[PDB]
Amino acid sequence: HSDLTFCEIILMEMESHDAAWPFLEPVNPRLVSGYRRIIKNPMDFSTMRERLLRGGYTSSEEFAADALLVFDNCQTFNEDDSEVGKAGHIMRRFFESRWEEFY
Ligand SMILES: Cc1cc2c(cc1S(=O)(=O)NCc1ccc(F)cc1)n(C)c(=O)n2C
Repeated sequence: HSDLTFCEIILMEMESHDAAWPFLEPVNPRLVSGYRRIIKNPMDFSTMRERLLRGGYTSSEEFAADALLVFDNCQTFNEDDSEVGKAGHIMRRFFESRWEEFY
């Protein structure tokens, strides 16, 4: 039980982070040219939240795979010095940081 509890804590702290604005909702491919073609498996914090409330995470590690997917997609699509990229680096470092001081 404590596994998914810590997932709730981490996901809530990510949802409310100052750098979280790019990842709160699915990327709108109609508005981001090329995103559909470049990113095979989109992921975002609201999709993770919907899946977590609905109970659809078996382990803490599937959760961590979805978070890492958020940041891998970010680095794949955005230059490291773009605004979304800078936000994504702050969020990724925050996630690995929080994740490790649990497990
Ligand atoms: C919020 C956001 C998150 C992103 C993103 C772009 C944006 S956004 O700020 O540009 N929103 C789309 C948009 C809005 C108005 C426009 F006129 C044009 C585009 N990318 C390229 C990503 O990988 N993530 C996660």
